[PDB]
Formats: sequence, structure tokens, C-alpha cells
Amino acid sequence: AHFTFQPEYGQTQKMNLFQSVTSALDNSLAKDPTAVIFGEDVAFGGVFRCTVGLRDKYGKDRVFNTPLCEQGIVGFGIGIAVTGATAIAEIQFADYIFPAFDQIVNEAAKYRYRSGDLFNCGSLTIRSPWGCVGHGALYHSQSPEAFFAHCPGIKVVIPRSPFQAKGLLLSCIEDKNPCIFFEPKILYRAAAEEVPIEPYNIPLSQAEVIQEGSDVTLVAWGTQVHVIREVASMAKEKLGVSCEVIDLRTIIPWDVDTICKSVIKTGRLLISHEAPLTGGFASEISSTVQEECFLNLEAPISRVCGYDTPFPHIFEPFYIPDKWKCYDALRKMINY
Amino acid sequence: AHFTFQPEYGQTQKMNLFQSVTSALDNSLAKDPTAVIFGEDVAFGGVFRCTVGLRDKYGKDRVFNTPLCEQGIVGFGIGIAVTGATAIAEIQFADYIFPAFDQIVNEAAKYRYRSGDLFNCGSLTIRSPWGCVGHGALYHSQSPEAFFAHCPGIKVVIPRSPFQAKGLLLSCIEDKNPCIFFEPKILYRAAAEEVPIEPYNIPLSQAEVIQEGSDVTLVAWGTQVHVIREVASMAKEKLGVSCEVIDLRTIIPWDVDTICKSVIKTGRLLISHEAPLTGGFASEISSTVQEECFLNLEAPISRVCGYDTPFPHIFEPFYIPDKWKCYDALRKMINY
Amino acid sequence: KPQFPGASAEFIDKLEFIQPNVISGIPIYRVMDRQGQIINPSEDPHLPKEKVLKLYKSMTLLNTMDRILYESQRQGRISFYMTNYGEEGTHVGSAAALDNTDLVFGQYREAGVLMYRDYPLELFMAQCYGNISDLGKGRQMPVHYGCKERHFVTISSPLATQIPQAVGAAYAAKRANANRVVICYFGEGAASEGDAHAGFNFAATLECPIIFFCRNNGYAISTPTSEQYRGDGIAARGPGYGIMSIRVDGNDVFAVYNATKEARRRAVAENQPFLIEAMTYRIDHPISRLRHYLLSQGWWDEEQEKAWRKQSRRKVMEAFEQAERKPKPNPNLLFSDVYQEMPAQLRKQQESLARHLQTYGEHYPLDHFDK
Amino acid sequence: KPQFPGASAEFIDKLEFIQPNVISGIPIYRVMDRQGQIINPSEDPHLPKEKVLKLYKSMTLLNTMDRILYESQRQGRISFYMTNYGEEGTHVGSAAALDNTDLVFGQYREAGVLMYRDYPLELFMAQCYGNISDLGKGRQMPVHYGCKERHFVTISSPLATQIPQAVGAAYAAKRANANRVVICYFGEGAASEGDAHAGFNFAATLECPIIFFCRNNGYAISTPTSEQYRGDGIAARGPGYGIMSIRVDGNDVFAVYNATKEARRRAVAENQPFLIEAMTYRIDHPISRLRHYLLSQGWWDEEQEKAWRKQSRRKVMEAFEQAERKPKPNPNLLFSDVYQEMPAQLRKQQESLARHLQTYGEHYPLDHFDK
Ligand SMILES: Cc1ncc(C[n+]2csc(CCOP(=O)(O)OP(=O)(O)O)c2C)c(N)n1
Ligand SMILES: Cc1ncc(C[n+]2csc(CCOP(=O)(O)OP(=O)(O)O)c2C)c(N)n1
Ligand SMILES: [Cl-]
Ligand SMILES: [Cl-]
Ligand SMILES: [Cl-]
Ligand SMILES: [Cl-]
Ligand SMILES: [Cl-]
Ligand SMILES: [Cl-]
Ligand SMILES: [K+]
Ligand SMILES: [K+]
Ligand SMILES: [K+]
Ligand SMILES: [K+]
Ligand SMILES: [Mn+2]
Ligand SMILES: [Mn+2]
Repeated sequence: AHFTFQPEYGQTQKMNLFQSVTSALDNSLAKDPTAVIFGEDVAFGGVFRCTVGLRDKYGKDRVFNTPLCEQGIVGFGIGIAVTGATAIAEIQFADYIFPAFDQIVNEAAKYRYRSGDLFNCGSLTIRSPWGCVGHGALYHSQSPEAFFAHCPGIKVVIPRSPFQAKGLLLSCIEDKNPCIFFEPKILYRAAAEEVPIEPYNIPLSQAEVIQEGSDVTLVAWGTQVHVIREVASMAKEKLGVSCEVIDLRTIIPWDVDTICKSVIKTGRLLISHEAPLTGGFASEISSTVQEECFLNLEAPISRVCGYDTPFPHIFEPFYIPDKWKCYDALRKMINY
Repeated sequence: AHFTFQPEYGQTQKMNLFQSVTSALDNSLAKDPTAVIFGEDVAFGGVFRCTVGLRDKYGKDRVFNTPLCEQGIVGFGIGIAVTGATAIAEIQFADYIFPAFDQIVNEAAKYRYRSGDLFNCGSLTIRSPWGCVGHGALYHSQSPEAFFAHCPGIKVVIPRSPFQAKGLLLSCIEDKNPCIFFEPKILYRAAAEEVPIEPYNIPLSQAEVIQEGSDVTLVAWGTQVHVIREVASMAKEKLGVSCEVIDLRTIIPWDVDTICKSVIKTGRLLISHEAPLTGGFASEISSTVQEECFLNLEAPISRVCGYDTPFPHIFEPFYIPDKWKCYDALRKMINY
Repeated sequence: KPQFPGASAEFIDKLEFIQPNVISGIPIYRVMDRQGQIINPSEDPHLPKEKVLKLYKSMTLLNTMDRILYESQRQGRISFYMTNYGEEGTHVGSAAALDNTDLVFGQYREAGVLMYRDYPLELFMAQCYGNISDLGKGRQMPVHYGCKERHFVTISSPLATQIPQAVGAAYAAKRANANRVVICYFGEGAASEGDAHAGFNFAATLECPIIFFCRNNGYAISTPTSEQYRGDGIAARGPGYGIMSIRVDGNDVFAVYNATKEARRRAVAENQPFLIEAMTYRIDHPISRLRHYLLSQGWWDEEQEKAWRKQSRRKVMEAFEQAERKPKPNPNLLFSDVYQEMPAQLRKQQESLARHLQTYGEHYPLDHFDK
Repeated sequence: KPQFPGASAEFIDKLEFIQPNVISGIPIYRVMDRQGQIINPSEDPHLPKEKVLKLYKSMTLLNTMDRILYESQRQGRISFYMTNYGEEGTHVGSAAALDNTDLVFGQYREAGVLMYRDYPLELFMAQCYGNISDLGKGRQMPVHYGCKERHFVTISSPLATQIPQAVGAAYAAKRANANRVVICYFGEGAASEGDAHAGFNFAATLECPIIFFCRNNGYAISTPTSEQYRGDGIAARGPGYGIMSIRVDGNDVFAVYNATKEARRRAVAENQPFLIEAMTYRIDHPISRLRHYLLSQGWWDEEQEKAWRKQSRRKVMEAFEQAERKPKPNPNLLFSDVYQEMPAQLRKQQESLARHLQTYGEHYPLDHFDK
């Protein structure tokens, strides 16, 4: 396994990431009578178990299967949301979100703007499994966030843990804008952590500094946060380097201020993501940090990303931007 | 009008950009008996006249209308290309390419890789009108290249003139990879220029330095090249600043070397595009130039782009990254 | 006896392909002939005189507005225009069969639905001019109308995208226990889009109270229907989805009305979709046919025709002139409503623009825009 | 008489919605009963003994391979697997009706087509293991088979994407004047995708020689067909597109063969699409039914059954063991074939990896990979 997962709101219980999604969804349906959940195979509990029990508890009219048609799932969800009802759509793998790209980019994202706020689909949330899983190859591994980051009017949100997933998913569901929430599927059954039973919110468009540091800033999201945490430990032990480790959380709109403040302090930035380098979201972060922090930069901003290929099957261990790749880039940057 | 268009291969004649497309397409069908052209309303000559006369000359089996279905147009084109026949698909406005996004990103781009080169769709080219047109609003104005730039396995190519359009389109049609060729529609009927009657090629993945300069590098593509040419003239006259003006031409794979060599010389870069700033292709260029030319940079790299909104109707003159916006950013960069 | 969960059927012991019936298609429902006479008394809707006159006047007012705005577009005073010629009867006839609060989705040929619902001439014009009165804030091209008050969802240019959306809205209405229908208008071309298959199928499996209203005028831009499909139009697709379907004469406001009224009644009661395919011409006109009906009842005459022609031209011209001399909205409205709130980085772009205009403002049309 | 270019039809003077016929659907074509007896002599294909035995042995070899690879997946030795249980007859029966050079598009249930076409056990295994023998270079998950030599286009995971592609290939074949068909396999779930509507419609309007072969086994993962569609399966959709359609018993190799053979004959001659919907079970099995047929002709017996069961298990196990002990391909193959050529910036990434492995190579499974 290429990562290690590790670590005020009332009663908690141990939940893995799929359970924390179910808990979010359960709290949502309990408190919002308009809310419905739909998509492929959601009725029996979903292929990743994220909707287990929900149909029995809330009814077949609120937790239901659609035909096998992603453009339809998103269009249908928009339409629910146009009426003001909360629509929680599922796309079975993020890899299969593309048929709905037109409905997401040309419709959902532009609905409010183009109507002068006469109509909206703010009560729509699209959730989908994301990211590499060790053997998923081209169509069970993808990280599509950079495609969506170039579209004004949607929000794109990615958690790193069960506690983060529930609070961020609740925030997406309640946010008054169409949100895509990408669930790192390699984490669904990884380690549990304590998660509040009752609803709570984690703010959108806010990065989280999970470890303070003074020599270099490391930025990632999803599973890759755990990789950069381990990189921070390697750099401390092997190089005496102090790393400030930041989880971006929200891809758009992103927390420019938190990232720039960190880099003003450290003077060095390394951004990492599983998505391919070219056109990846690391380019937006690097460009922006260079614009705001030019005089503070002691070394070129590093991007350690997936290669510019489709996501391979048997070659996955060589493809991913692992801790050794991140560490080596960090080493060279420090020695610049 | 927000721009001014201005300015070895045998006999030439005056052609506007739509005519130069027709000439490319005509040369292609003449010399490649497998080649076919298809899409919405192409038979009568197309909504922008790019296929006038071609059906009468080459036959109804080679220049033909499809049903109104963009996902079908691209899927159908892939299938032609799988057999080795040249398939030249038209998408009526680039704004309407999104229904085909799944066929482009998950299928066309990955066809060769995922089959180990047992199958391919290299003989597919998708051409589509692109860019702002003064009054096109949300769905007749878009510049989608950054969405496609994050997808390994396709090429994305954008010309600035009739001479450039014909040579680049011929290169796309003959290239052994699926290509998207975006035709700046505001140029279709703008000024003519001399275009060779006979086929010729302009290389893909090669930027063109159209004016040498020593103080700053300006990069754009499409219509925006003409804007930056005018900016160069303003900077010379008003500031005594010498600008090196570069047309990127190919978005992916892009000519990193030409851009970096220019910036090593000038030490300053301004990139401009009509597409929204966030996630726009200027971020990839800026990030990369910062990585390769860090020690040569005298000032932060500037991006002068469309705002992070949908493309508005009545507000277009305030939205676009015009010569005054580019000039002012250039002024501040020079004064840094 | 077959035991297959995918279908309910007998065995057959001989090989027989099922043929399409395209030459003898689904017949075209008509109520009145070309001289405006009711053909079959049992099919008379007996709409009251004041409602039928409102049908006529809505159609003719639309036709007057089209003439003027078409000319405005030819002169470049507005940037785009789509007329309603030939579609006046399908739209007013169907709108008249809806409850005022039934939600409408459509695209470019649906202005008559708004006209029937009394949308002000001033607001049709404000959208086309992108002026300060436009509740769309001048952001979309012309004829991209919408009205929250009149339950008419804002039009968008990508064809067929409204179809699965309309189905979602109908599903929500079902749950809310509404006594409400959704109607979704689209052309025969748009029906080729994947989103049409999505919408039709979702509406059937999810049991939604929606009327699909397909306008078949034989063309999509330059494309005749022989290049668009090969079955018996769009009406013949409905049964394959389990959708109750009918074909009607789109030049007959009463045929359209009757089909729409019955579709509405059954959709809302049964929570099941209906498909109406109205056959029209690309432009024996709906306005003329209804006029002959009016004359036959003693409900109209040449003097009334002349006077209304004059009054409607004056009403449209007054709205037109007012619309042209209003300013465009504040350029600040280019940045609002992208999200509900305005993100800080977007506000930063707005501030950039304001600074830019302080310095370079003489190079922009500031005098045409509010504040 | 109506004068509408969109459709060919009479007028009707009464309002009547057209109902779907779902309870009395399109009947299911069958040739042999469950005891393997030909029901109607006129429908006997009289396939020669050696071909029928090849049908049987292809199906049983597939079933043997499935048992072994299913277990391999359960043990985590391969990462993914899709079986063919219940689909052996649809695939071998249809493949046997094709010309060897007819191009096949499909997805996850089509391994039998490859088996009929003599694809080596070694290459099925090489793809599933991603080993050095895999012509796909280990890049796709397991069961994503393809073979240029045997005209079987490489499978991809996104459902229904192959449908409009198959139509394009058929259009190209038409132009090349080929005497070639394309066949395109997909499930009933996949038929819900927008790309299915695209493919069906393009094939009809563009007059393509293609066979659409829909496998209807009543489920798509957990979704029963009651939540997938509401018309009479997928066969009932064909006529709405102008496509000649039939439904067949997928447990009857001869019914499948006969429908496919006739569809092929007519498609190639007439340049028109055909739709075959084969009803199967999610797993009165195709292998058993054909076995009863064989016994009735005196073409097989218990001794032969036992011996072939043993020989096929040995052949599969030999291929399996060989496949497991081969190395995986060179990691350099992660970078080729993205484009035809390798762009310089991609070569730069490849060089980065080689440098990285020189230093950090002990942390990677280098010993499992070639060179
Ligand atoms: C997705 C998409 N593709 C293409 C277009 C361009 N387009 C605008 S109208 C039209 C024809 C529509 O025909 P139909 O649906 O029959 O409606 P009609 O114009 O005949 O009323 C086309 C292709 C568009 N708006 N959207
Ligand atoms: C576009 C897309 N969405 C979802 C999936 C996940 N998926 C893999 S198989 C399957 C069910 C397919 O059912 P059907 O087409 O009936 O074929 P069957 O498995 O019954 O043979 C699904 C939803 C996918 N591969 N592609
Ligand atoms: Cl006039
Ligand atoms: Cl349009
Ligand atoms: Cl000026
Ligand atoms: Cl076993
Ligand atoms: Cl899958
Ligand atoms: Cl290790
Ligand atoms: K939301
Ligand atoms: K090409
Ligand atoms: K629309
Ligand atoms: K596929
Ligand atoms: Mn039409
Ligand atoms: Mn199935």
C-alpha cells in the first residue's frame, strides 16, 4: 500500500470513509424532507456501500435507482434542484462523470448566472468515487478535478479522511451552489477514525494546515495528503527540514490566502497530485503563488504529479507521485 | 471591433479563414480517397460556409449530414478512424463539444494506449468554430482548449490566420493522432490573405515567433495573437519597450522550448487568452516557465485572461482581455 | 412459456424480423379543417369566446413582435433572433390547456407560451436588448427568455439539455404532491440528442407527470428529417419507452389544446409521461385557420381584424422604442450570480475592472451602461 | 391528406393515445426445446457435426476458463474478472454466423466470440495478468481483451461508447465495398446510455451494415429491468428508429445462430441495421441444451464429456500456470502509445522515472518487471 492513514462535536463513533458518507447522507435526509439520493445501484446500498440502509429508513421515493445513463442522472438532478428540493446524485466512478460533462459545465454551472438568479440548481450535489486504488487502470482510477476547475459556477471538494468527509459533504449538500464531492475510494475501507454522529460542517474554500513548518510548504488533497504527511516525516528525520503540510480540501473556489501565507513564511512550495501534470490543478496553484509571492520564493515551485499518460494497470506503482518521488523533489528544492 | 488582422509554396490566392478551411478540406479529399466530412448541416456548405461546394465535387457519401447528436458525431468519427479511413468531423460551435467529452477524453485520447497499439483513431480530426464573436454570449463564444489540455492522447491546435489555418488543418488531418482544430470564428470573414492553392503543412507542437523582441515575451493563440501584436506596437511607441510576440499554435503537446528560450532572453512573460483565468492554459505555461527559467525571471509572469464567469452577452466589451488590459499589465510588469 | 425477467412474451417457432411501419405512420389528430369548421362535434372543446379570442390575439401579437424584431436583427440592432412563424398555434393552444402554475421548459420556439401567460412586451424586448429592465441582467443572447413568476424556466442554447431537467422537476412535483405537471418543448432535431433518450426513459421508469411536446416541422436548420431519423417521426419512439403518445396537427390550435388537456389530466392523475408530436411547417397557417373559426361563430370581422392589427403594431412599437432607449445594466453585473455569493477571488477581478476603467475608461462604452 | 415532411400518415378525427404493448411483447424466437429437440424442421440450420462440436467445445472451454479465473480473482491474483456464465450460447452462436473478418465491438461478456475465433488461452491469461505476452502491454484492467488479427476491437470500461463507434466502422465498410458486417454487443443496461440512441439512429439514417446484439439478462449490477426501462425491452425500440428487429432465446445457440446469420445476410446486402435482443439469465442453460442436442444426434456421450472436461481443465491450467510465472512488461511501456510518437516532454517524464529508479529502485517491484 502506497500511503498510511493515521489520526467538541458531541458523541462520536469509529467510522471508515464509506460509513462517514452514509452518516452524512442519513443526517441530511433526516433534517431535510425534500432531500433525495439517486443514481446507479444506490437502492441496495451502492457498489461501495455508501447508501446501505438508507432506502429502508427513508423510503423508496427518496433513495432510488436510475437507468444507466450519467447524462440523465445529472440532468435529472438539476431539474430536482430547480424546484428547490435537495438532489444528491451519485456517479458510480468519477471516471464515468464525462457523459454528464455538458450537463455540469454548460447547464449546472451556468444556471444561476444566465437566468439573472430567476432559477438555480444550488441544491444539487454530485458525489462520486475518485482516485487511484492500486489496480483500477484507466477507468477505475481517474482524478478529474482539473477538468472541472476551469468551469466557473461549480464547486469541487475532496476530503482526506472520514471526519473530513462527513463535515465537507454536509457542507456541499447545504451549500447554495452545485457541488461535486469526490470520495477517495482507496479510503472507503481503510482505517476508521472517530466521527460525530450528529451533523456538523467543515467550511468550503478553506485549506487546512495540518502540520506547521518553516522550511517548505507541501500542498495536496485526498489520499495524497497522507503521502505528503509521510514526506514531511522523511524530510525531518533525513534532512532536518521542517515542512508545513496543507490539505487544500476545496479545489474551486480555492483558498489562495492560506497557501500564499504559508509560502510567504517558508519561501518554498511543492504541490502534489495523482492527476497528470499537464493542465493539472497544481499549475493553477503554482502560477498563482508565483504571482503573489514572487519575492518570497527561494527556489522554483515544484509539481510532483502523475505522468501525462492514461492511468495504467500493471504499471501503477511506477505511475503514482509516491513519497519517494515527492521526497526527492523536496530534496532538490531544499538544495537549490 | 477589438482586434486588427494584418499581413515559396506555389500559386496563391486571397482567402479569408473560412475559404482557407474549405481549401484544406478540398485538397484533403482530392488526395485521400478514404476521407469523409460529416456533422450537422455540413452538406449545404455549413453554417459558417466552410464546406461549400464539397459535396457536389466529392459526392454525398463523402460530405454528409448527421443527426443532431454531438456524442454520436464523435463516436461515429472514431469508428471510421478505427478502420484507417480519414474522418473529419464537425462540431457546429466549440460550445457544443461537451456532449462528446466522454467520447473524446475516455475513448479517442486513450484508444491507442489502451490497446497496446492494436487499434487507433489517429485518422480522426474534429474541427469546430471557437472564440468570442462580439455578441455570442454564453454558448457562441467559448474557448474550451484548457479542458482538453488535461487529456493525454489528443492534440489541440488553433490558428491565427487563413494561411496558418490551412497549413495547420492539413497537418491535423494527416497527423496520426486524434486532433481537435479550433477555428476562430470571428476571423472567418475578417480580412483575407494570400493562401497557397496547393496543399502544404505547418508543423504541430511548434510556436511561431512572429516578431523578435528583447524586453518582454508575449504569448497568445487564435485572435488574441492580433491583440498582442497591437500591444507590442503600443509598448514600443509609448514605453520604448521591445516585445517578442509568439503564437503558440498548438496547445498540446505545446512548444515548451520556444517559449523558454524567449523568456531566457527577455526575462519577462505575459500570457493572454480569452478563456477564463482559473484553470486556463496560461497557468500551465506560467508554471512551466517558472520551473525552467526561474533564475532568468525579472518580474512575476503575468496572465491576462477572461474573468472567472460565463461569457456574457451585453458585457462582452468589459469581459475580454483586450489590448488596454494587456498593455496595462505589461506596463506594471516592466515597472516592477 | 418464457421465464425471462427482461420481457413479457410468448415463444415463436419461426424467424420473423419486426418491421417498422413508416409509410402508414401514426395518424395526425385534427379537430378543424382548413376553413375552420369542426369536423367531429364530439371533439369540439367548446372553449368560451373570450378564451378563443385570447388565443387569436396572443398568436397575432406574437407574429407582430416577430416582424419587428426580425427586422431589428437584420439591421444589427439586436444580435440574434428566432421567430415563431408556424409555431403560434402549437404554443398558444398548449399553453391554454395548462394550469398557470404548471412549469414549462423549452427552447427557441416557445415565446407564445409566455405571451399566453401575459409576459409584458417590455420584458421580451428587455431581454433581446440586454437593457436595465432585463431580469436576466443582459447576460444571455436574445430570445433566451425566462420568468419565475410565470413558471417558465430560462432558455439555454444547448439543445435538448432541458429534457432530463424537466423530468427531474416533474419527479420533485410528484413528491410534493402538487396537482402540477411539467411540460417540455423541443424540436425534432433536438430529439436526436442523447439527452432526449435520457429524459424519455427516466420519465417512464421514475413515473413522472410530464408532457413531452415535440415540434416536428421537417427541418433542423438545413437538415431534412430524412437525415435526422428513419422511423415514423418522434411519436413512434414513445411506445418503445412505455410512453403514451399522440400525433397532432400543429396548424390546429384546437387539436393541440385537446391533446395537451387530456395529456395533462392523465399525467397528473397517473404519474406517467405523455408524448405529443405536433406536425408543423417551416415558415394552412394556425392564425388563418383560427380566424376562419372566429368568423364562422360571428366572433370576429374585418373591422376588428384591422383595428387589432393597428393596436398590436402600436403596442409592439411602443415597447420596442422604450427598449432601445434604455441603458444597459451596470458592468458590475458581469460578476454576480456566478455563484450565489461572490467569491473573494471573483471580487478581486471585479475590483481589477473598476481600477482599469478609472484609467482607461474613455476606450469603453461607459455611457451606454448604467451608473 | 396531410402534407407534412416529418411523417407519412393519414388524419384521424378522434383523440386516441397510442399505448405501448408490454404485456404482449415481441415474441421470443426459439429453435430447440430444453431437451435439445428441433421444434420446427424448417428452422433447423443443419450445421455440420464438426461445427456444432466446435460450438459446444468453445462454450465449455470458456466455462472452464471462467471457473479458474474467477477463483484467481477471489484470491487477489488478478485484480478484476467478469464471467460469461449464461452468455456462452449468445456469443458462440452469433460468432459462428459471422464471417471471420466481420469486425466485432463489445464489452465484458464477449470472450466467447474470441474463443470461437481461436484466440489462444495464453493471450486471455496474458491480458488478465498484464504479463510480457500481453499485446495490450498490461495497461488495462483484466478482461479488456482485443485482437487485431481476429477483428475484435479492444474492450473499454465506459459502457455503450462502442455503439456509435461500431456504426462509424460499418459506414467505412460500406464505402470500401467490403462484403463485411460489423456486430456490436452490449447489455440492456448499457442501452440506457445516450450513446445507444446515437448509435441506433446514426445506423438507420446513414444506412450502415451493422448488427446490434443486445444481451438482456434482466439486470445491470443490482438494477432489475423494471428500473431500467418501461417499454417492451430493447427489441421494441428498434422499429422506432426504422431498425429491423428480433428477439431470441439466448439459451438456444441455434436460435441465436439463425437470427445472426439472416441479419448478417440482409445487413450486408441492403446496407441497413438489424437489432437482435437475446434473452438470457443472470448466472435451462445453453451448454446443457446443446449437449442434449448432441446426444440426440449420436454426436457425443458420457465418455467424451468426461474426457473433454479433463482435457479442457488441463489446457486452461497449463496456460494459467505459464501466465503467472511470466514477468510483467518493461515499465518503459507506461509511456509509449499515448500518442503514436512520443512527445519530447513525455520522453522527459520517462527519463525522470529512469533516474528515479537508479536511486530509489529498491523501493519498487523491479524484479517482477522485464529488463
Ligand atoms: C447541442 C447543440 N448543437 C447544435 C446547436 C445549433 N442549433 C441551434 S438550432 C438547431 C436546429 C434545431 O432543430 P429542431 O430541434 O428541429 O428545432 P427547430 O429549429 O426546427 O424549431 C441547431 C443544430 C445547438 N444550439 N446545440
Ligand atoms: C459509463 C459507465 N457507467 C457505469 C459503469 C459501471 N458498470 C460496469 S457493468 C454495469 C452494469 C451493466 O449492465 P448491462 O449493460 O445490462 O450488462 P451485464 O453486466 O448485465 O452483462 C455498470 C453500471 C461503467 N462501466 N460505465
Ligand atoms: Cl418593421
Ligand atoms: Cl444556437
Ligand atoms: Cl481604442
Ligand atoms: Cl479453481
Ligand atoms: Cl466497470
Ligand atoms: Cl518503502
Ligand atoms: K449544493
Ligand atoms: K488526425
Ligand atoms: K436547452
Ligand atoms: K465500452
Ligand atoms: Mn425542426
Ligand atoms: Mn444486463
